[PDB]
Amino acid sequence: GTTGERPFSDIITSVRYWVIHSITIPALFIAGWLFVSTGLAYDVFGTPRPDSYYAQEQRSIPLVTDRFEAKQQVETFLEQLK
Amino acid sequence: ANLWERFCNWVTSTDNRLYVGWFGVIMIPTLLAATICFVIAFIAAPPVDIDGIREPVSGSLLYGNNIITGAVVPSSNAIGLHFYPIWEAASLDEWLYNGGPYQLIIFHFLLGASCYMGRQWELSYRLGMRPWICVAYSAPLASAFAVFLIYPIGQGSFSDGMPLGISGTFNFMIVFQAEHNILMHPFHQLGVAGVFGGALFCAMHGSLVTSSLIRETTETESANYGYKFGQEEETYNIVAAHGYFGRLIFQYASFNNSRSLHFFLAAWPVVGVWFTALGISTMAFNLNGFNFNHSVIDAKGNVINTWADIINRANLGMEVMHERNAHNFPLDLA
Amino acid sequence: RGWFDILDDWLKRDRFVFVGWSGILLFPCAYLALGGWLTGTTFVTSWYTHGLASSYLEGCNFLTVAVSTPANSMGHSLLLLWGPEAQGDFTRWCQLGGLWTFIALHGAFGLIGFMLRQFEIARLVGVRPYNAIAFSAPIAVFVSVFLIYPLGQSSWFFAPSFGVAAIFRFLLFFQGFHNWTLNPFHMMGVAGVLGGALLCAIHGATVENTLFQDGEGASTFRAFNPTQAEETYSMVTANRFWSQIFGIAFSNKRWLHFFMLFVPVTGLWMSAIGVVGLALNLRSYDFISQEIRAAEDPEFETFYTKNLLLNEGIRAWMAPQDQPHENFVFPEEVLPRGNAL
Amino acid sequence: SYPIFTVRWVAVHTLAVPTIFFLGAIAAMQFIQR
Amino acid sequence: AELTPEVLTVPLNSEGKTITLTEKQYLEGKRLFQYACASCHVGGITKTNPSLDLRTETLALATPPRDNIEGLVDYMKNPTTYDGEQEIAEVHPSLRSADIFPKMRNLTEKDLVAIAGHILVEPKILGDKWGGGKVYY
Amino acid sequence: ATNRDQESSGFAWWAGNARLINLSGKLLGAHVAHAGLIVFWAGAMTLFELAHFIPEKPMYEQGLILIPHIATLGWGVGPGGEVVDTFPFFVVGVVHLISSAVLGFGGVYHAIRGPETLEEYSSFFGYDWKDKNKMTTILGFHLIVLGIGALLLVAKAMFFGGLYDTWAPGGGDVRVITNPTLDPRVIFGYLLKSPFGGEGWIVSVNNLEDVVGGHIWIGLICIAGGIWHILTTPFGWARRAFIWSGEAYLSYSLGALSMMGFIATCFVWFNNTVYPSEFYGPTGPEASQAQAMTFLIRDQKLGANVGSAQGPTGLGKYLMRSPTGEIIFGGETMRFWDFRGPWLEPLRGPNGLDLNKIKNDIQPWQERRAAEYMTHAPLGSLNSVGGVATEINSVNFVSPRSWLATSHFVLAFFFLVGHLWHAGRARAAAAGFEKGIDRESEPVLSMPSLD
Ligand code: CLA
Ligand code: CLA
Ligand code: CLA
Ligand code: CLA
Ligand SMILES: CC1=C(/C=C/C(C)=C/C=C/C(C)=C/C=C/C=C(C)/C=C/C=C(C)/C=C/C2=C(C)CCCC2(C)C)C(C)(C)CCC1
Ligand SMILES: CC1=C(/C=C/C(C)=C/C=C/C(C)=C/C=C/C=C(C)/C=C/C=C(C)/C=C/C2=C(C)CCCC2(C)C)C(C)(C)CCC1
Ligand SMILES: CCCCCCCCCCCCCCCCCC(=O)O
Ligand code: OEY
Ligand SMILES: [Cl-]
Ligand SMILES: [Cl-]
Ligand SMILES: [Fe+2]
Repeated sequence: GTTGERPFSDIITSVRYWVIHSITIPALFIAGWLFVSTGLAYDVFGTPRPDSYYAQEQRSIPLVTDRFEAKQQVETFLEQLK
Repeated sequence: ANLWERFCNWVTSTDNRLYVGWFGVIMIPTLLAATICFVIAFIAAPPVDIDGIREPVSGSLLYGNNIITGAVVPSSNAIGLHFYPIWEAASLDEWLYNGGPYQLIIFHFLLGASCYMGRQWELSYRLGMRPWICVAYSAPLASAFAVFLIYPIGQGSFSDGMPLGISGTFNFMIVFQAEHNILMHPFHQLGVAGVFGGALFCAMHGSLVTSSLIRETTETESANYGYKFGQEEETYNIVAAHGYFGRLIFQYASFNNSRSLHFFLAAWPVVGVWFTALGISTMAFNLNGFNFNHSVIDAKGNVINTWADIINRANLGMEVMHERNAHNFPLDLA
Repeated sequence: RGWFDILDDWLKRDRFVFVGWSGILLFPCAYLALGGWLTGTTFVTSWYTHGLASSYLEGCNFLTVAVSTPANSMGHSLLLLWGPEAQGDFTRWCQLGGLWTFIALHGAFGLIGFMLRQFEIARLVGVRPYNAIAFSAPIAVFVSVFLIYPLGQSSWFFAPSFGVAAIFRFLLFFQGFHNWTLNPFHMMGVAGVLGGALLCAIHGATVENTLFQDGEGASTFRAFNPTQAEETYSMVTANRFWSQIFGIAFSNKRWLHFFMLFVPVTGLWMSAIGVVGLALNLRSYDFISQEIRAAEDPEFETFYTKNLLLNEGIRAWMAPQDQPHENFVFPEEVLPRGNAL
Repeated sequence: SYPIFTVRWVAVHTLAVPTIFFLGAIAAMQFIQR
Repeated sequence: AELTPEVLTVPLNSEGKTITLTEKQYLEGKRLFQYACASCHVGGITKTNPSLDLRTETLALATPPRDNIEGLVDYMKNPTTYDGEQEIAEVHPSLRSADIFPKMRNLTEKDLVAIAGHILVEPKILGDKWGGGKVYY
Repeated sequence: ATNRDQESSGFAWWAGNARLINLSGKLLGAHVAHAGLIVFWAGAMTLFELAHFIPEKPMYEQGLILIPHIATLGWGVGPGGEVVDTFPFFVVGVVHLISSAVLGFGGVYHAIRGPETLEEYSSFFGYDWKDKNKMTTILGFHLIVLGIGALLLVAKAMFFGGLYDTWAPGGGDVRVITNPTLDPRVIFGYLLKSPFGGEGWIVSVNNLEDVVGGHIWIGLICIAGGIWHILTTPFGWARRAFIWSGEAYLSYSLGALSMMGFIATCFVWFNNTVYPSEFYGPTGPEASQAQAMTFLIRDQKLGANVGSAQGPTGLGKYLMRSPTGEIIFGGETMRFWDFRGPWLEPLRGPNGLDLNKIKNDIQPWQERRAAEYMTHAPLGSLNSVGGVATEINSVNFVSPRSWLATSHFVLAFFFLVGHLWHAGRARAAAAGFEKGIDRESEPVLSMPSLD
């Protein structure tokens, strides 16, 4: 039977549906695009940019080797990039 | 009627306990020859120079194997794809040394298995059934052709066919990964979806029919006696099963057509295993899994390893150690 | 009515997506496990834990993205966001591997919630809870592989990472270090999964090709009414087909569908048991009698010894980069290699 | 006379709107140069 | 790390003069190196003679020295054995043998220099990986 | 609603082309429009290949599968397989693409506007699947068309500029064929060769004379068979043996196509005569043999005595004997000793590879071809990274022999499945139980119990 909600086939074909979503969908797409193009996703998650994996002359990986000094360890690695 | 017609009626008789049929006329002698040779070779056959380098691998129980390590060993690389019947050898001893039983077994077997498929069609016709059970069997049969026939063809040697053994299968799988990166090949990823999904949907459908069995027994007896062989009624409430499973997910993720539901059970693992058979068959021609080795580099050009580069380090370990004495030149082109 | 009874009413309302009491556990944890995996494969690195890029943002594709395991120096830490390692710092949390425990632990409880949902919905509709029972095998697998196995090892580092190629690395690790193909519990696992897929295909095919003609069309799907009483295919003709083709056949439909439950479920349970052993490195790695003979007899060779040579290749060639915290330095000359290659 | 805001509404939007956001993010990534 | 001009600075000649390439010439030399040389030289080794790689130390001990742009350009015109004693244009691609090695025909003097720079710049980035073979993959 | 719906035609939308089984005009339209797509693709692809073609690179480095088919026929190519004039490629492409428009026009005309069934408009073009006379007649016509097409290849080789002959003295060239092989002991000998190693059934054909000769026989056989079927109707043993229905005829062809797909697969992988390695890249065996040759040469140059170099296993490091004694390259390539190629045969004497010729007669062009082929072995990844699975990114290469073999195995396999599907259905349909078992007369229920 029917649990009482409006049928999806009815909603997506409705004009009012697309009036609302001709904006929200492209707006959300643009918001995500901006999230990366501003470089903001690097800083929120601590992901290296292509230039910040190694120091200029090092080939060693900044692997964290301590449980409780780990947050301190990562920050020390980040300042040897400058 | 005359003798030929009496024979034909017997051959095609639907009253034989096991159906014979025209396919069975080929299937029985070939499956018997293959089976008898397999059993004797697995127990007693002496060591086989699989890689053609005069370094025989012992495959049989009497020569120090157990059930897990034993195998009928593929025929010698010196033979490549040449036909090596018993009568081409100078002696059975020579035939044993070079891995003759492997050719005899797999050819008789592939022939008989093909006829098994055809026999499935044949009895379905005498019985008045729809004919496509044999299509379902074509997925495992194609898989068998892939590893025993197609892959030795494209690599040019039966010595690179799959061994008839438990440990030899794993040897085949590991060498295959190193040379084709089969894990990174989507037809194998399709085959995993095919069998994982098959097992899932097996458990689902079994659990869902079992869940909606109609009470026809008391608690001191097996519910299986609630079903009588040949009964016209169904023994479970498919509406109840839909009602349960539709609420478990949502109403339209659930089947209510038994025929649709059952065809889906047939189609999912068959298609997936078709693809994995096609995966072995096309990697026989060295169209391998995706290669993302050093795909990620940084601003300077340093390689930034991904999980694919780790997989490559395991592949390289399998590459350099497999058939350790067999290669004289830096590339392993087949 | 009490407030409890009224909340019970609304949780159990018949709606497009049933909620229930179990939903309070299921939907938050399943969504957050899902979301954390998406978030991490899109944006999060494994640079400081593994020396690996692991996200779309770093230029990985769908097969090579992963939420990777924490660094080995974390041991078995819960890696709480507010715990001593990250100290509430979300960015450092991602960098230290916290999304892995985030996904693993929320997913554990999500799986608990889903099973309770199966119990809850079965209880309300009125059917026996065999579906919930069958779902014990996925849970046994998840718990043994993602939780028990690393808890027996040195750290979460060696649990599986959540990614397509990461799981492939896991497979190959188990071959080279554990000789897992040789394990009888995995072999039973393989028999149950391959056997399940077989039963799925053969039963589906058998039903489709013993249908009764209940309509006039060539598409036979419309000739089935879900309220009909009669069986839609011939159990008698199927039984005779298979008796004459294969020698035996099912004759009891109830045993047939219980067997379909039993086979894949029992298979996964058996593999779970084997991985618990591997938590302790309690492997079926060797056959002693073969090793005693091989060591004394340089002409004795089987597929067993050949595969151990392959295992030694995997370990030595993959360890330095796969366990970077160990600082393995293997000069070229110690690497095991056959001729030429 | 159907409602517009249902539990179902929350369900599709808990999934759909993050999905679209993530797609635009992944789209932009294809133009990152090293 | 990034591709800086210090990285992009390589010996012009044996006499010690250097030259600084642009990012464009580096990428150009890599594309062309793939086009005309990688089939045998992928990653700095030599598939058809693994005893000779493209490591700078190796190029240095060649006769004449090959660890500089002019030395490499000269090799791609008139290649010789490691000791300079024989000319190998008949079995090694070069401008001298662009009739038998057709991929060399369209190449120009700027192209050979870009390829030479790529070869000389690449072990500065990759280290042991360049010319080390599968051990360092 | 002329069929076009499930209720009237009996077939659901996903099996909709089965609504066409007894609409010969609408069916004719489908076949001609589909032929339009085949000719279209042949046209567009060649022009695509021509747009992307760089004549200084080998064809097999450029992802070409159609231009190699034109070059093999003698057009646009000179000694050594060097490309001299790209204009015939352009002609072949343009002419196919133009034709697809007229094919496509006639297909869309017949499928949409034309008469749905041909039988009332014309007794010659209309047909009934069960008319065993009309069916062998149409078969006969298409046989003649096929024999003619086979003779077109003969016309090209003997009268219209010849064919590319990889075996031609001096490194390969276009060559008029003047003495095709007519001796039927040779032509039909090929059909009786074993398909196993060192024999190769028809895949072993290694000279253009046998190729042109066999196409004379086939062209004449097809023309004569077409006449035979135009004039005759099937005999009684044939009438009792076959199912005479549209679907049955479909299934016979599906099986036939499947068989041919598997043979083509093996042809493109092993044969280097009608798939010249100059255009298609080396075969798998060829590249592996070329590796052993490369390192024989390098080491012999350094002073090694290659004939007496005992390898690690006790077998010769460079040279050893096949099981029938021929001298062959050693190492794993021992499996490939059946390989034959223009660059290697000069080193062959009566006992196999000749050690004197190896020590003295190896020319720089052989060292070049052997190095080129070893480095273009048909190994490579799905994203076209060339080499073994463990190679790093750099070389963007997959051999067209790999592309052509793998694609046609897949197609050949799925057409075998299609054969089984339609053959079993055609049988069940002809007997009247393709829609299921009749409840009121279930055949099994009228049989004795097995036990
Ligand atoms: C597209 C090609 C084609 C097709 C589909 C047919 C189809 C048919 N032909 Mg025609 N035919 C053709 C081409 C074709 N023919 C050509 C080119 C010739 C000239 C040689 C003939 C000459 C010919 C004659 C003389 C006769 C037919 C007959 C028939 C009918 C019986 C078919 C039969 O029994 O199959 C074959 C199935 C069998 C069981 C027969 C045994 C064949 C064995 C099993 C195969 C092995 C032998 C093989 C021929 C050679 C070995 C090759 C091997 C190495 C691979 C059928 C309608 C018969 C008929 O009714 O005529 C009106 C008949 O008498 N055909
Ligand atoms: C279904 C609900 C649910 C469940 C089971 C979990 C479970 C978990 N989450 Mg998740 N979480 C949820 C929803 C949920 N979460 C939601 C909705 C969000 C988004 C805001 C998050 C965001 C989130 C983050 C960001 C993190 C977790 C983390 C955790 C873990 C640690 C939890 C902890 O220490 O709690 C401690 C708190 C309690 C156990 C609650 C105690 C309640 C009271 C005080 C007890 C005393 C009662 C009193 C004495 C008697 C009352 C009687 C009554 C009659 C009144 C655990 C796996 C962490 C994790 O995964 O680490 C890796 C982590 O970092 N969660
Ligand atoms: C090779 C592909 C191919 C071809 C040639 C056909 C051909 C045909 N189909 Mg099949 N079909 C196909 C694929 C194909 N189909 C697939 C993939 C499906 C599954 C979705 C179906 C499902 C299907 C069903 C369910 C039915 C058919 C039917 C038909 C027939 C009539 C169609 C009709 O009335 O359309 C009318 C449509 C239109 C008038 C719209 C425009 C159609 C034209 C042809 C488009 C041409 C575009 C092109 C650019 C023109 C270039 C012009 C240029 C040359 C000048 C026709 C002979 C019908 C049938 O059997 O009739 C009884 C029918 O019921 N087909
Ligand atoms: C094999 C394909 C094929 C077949 C069997 C038919 C059959 C038919 N068509 Mg169709 N048609 C086709 C292709 C085909 N057509 C194509 C490609 C087009 C577009 C150009 C048309 C356009 C078309 C129209 C517009 C009409 C028909 C009509 C007809 C009917 C009578 C035609 C007639 O007798 O002409 C007489 C035959 C001749 C004069 C013989 C000469 C034909 C050419 C010049 C011979 C070329 C052969 C060539 C050498 C072979 C190689 C070709 C290629 C492989 C290179 C008949 C049912 C008519 C009909 O029934 O509608 C009411 C109609 O009005 N057809
Ligand atoms: C029926 C049908 C169908 C089908 C259809 C079809 C199949 C069709 C086809 C069609 C076709 C098949 C068409 C064709 C077309 C073509 C054309 C249109 C061409 C053109 C050409 C040109 C124009 C060219 C040009 C040029 C030149 C000349 C030179 C160079 C450059 C160029 C290229 C530009 C469908 C399924 C859909 C649907 C249903 C029905
Ligand atoms: C061109 C060429 C050539 C030639 C070729 C030829 C000459 C061919 C021929 C061909 C042929 C000559 C073929 C044949 C075929 C056959 C077949 C394929 C058969 C089939 C059959 C069938 C199928 C049958 C079946 C059946 C039975 C058995 C029983 C009953 C039922 C039935 C009928 C079904 C050569 C190589 C030199 C070279 C290159 C080129
Ligand atoms: C000394 C360190 C201080 C760190 C303070 C900042 C940390 C705040 C984290 C808040 C996370 C809230 C989600 C946790 C609730 C989920 C557990 C549950 O609901 O059962
Ligand atoms: O892996 Mn590696 O590649 Ca196919 O051959 Mn060359 O070596 Mn050997 O014989 Mn068995 O196997
Ligand atoms: Cl091995
Ligand atoms: Cl070798
Ligand atoms: Fe069932």
